[PDB]
Amino acid sequence: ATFEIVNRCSYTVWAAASKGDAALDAGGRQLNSGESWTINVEPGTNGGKIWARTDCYFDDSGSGICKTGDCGGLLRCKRFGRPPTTLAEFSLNQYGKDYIDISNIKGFNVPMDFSPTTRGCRGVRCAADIVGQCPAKLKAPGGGCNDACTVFQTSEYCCTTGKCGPTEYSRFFKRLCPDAFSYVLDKPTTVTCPGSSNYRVTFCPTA
Repeated sequence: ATFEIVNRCSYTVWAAASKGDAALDAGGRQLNSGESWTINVEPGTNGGKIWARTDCYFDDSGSGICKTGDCGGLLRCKRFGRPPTTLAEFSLNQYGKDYIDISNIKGFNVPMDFSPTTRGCRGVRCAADIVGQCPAKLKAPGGGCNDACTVFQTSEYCCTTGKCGPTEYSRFFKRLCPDAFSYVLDKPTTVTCPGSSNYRVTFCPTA
């Protein structure tokens, strides 16, 4: 599958692509404003994620640090990033279908559109100014808007025992972005696409 990753933001981002135990393609790339990065994602990739990282720096060896989404201090991400991270999530060629979503479960840093570039399913978007409206407790000092599980680390917010429900924090994310997951047990907003679709992830999509 082809994924085009496009930075329309005014700021540089450092894009990242991983399936949790390995990079997808080169794993990461600096994208100045307006730049794009086209990657190949193998068919059958399950549990893949693409995200933006903000305000990073790296040395010539590719080691450094990002204020949002850092992935073990690497330019070329192997592993998932530190919240807050708006997440494009995908599992491909799963019994004939691809499954895509945007999630705010790990917070929000950069507005995002995640759409097919082939036919036959919708895209989804979370492009409201979540950072600017972020409630105080959720603001991340390094920038962005943390999810409540990261901040409070109890099942009320993390949904690890019992049956969590919405909170005033999850409801905030859901109000601003109805089409993205706001907590683990949110009503799903996953889209089923034809197997072997191609996609575009756009940071700061055009309104």
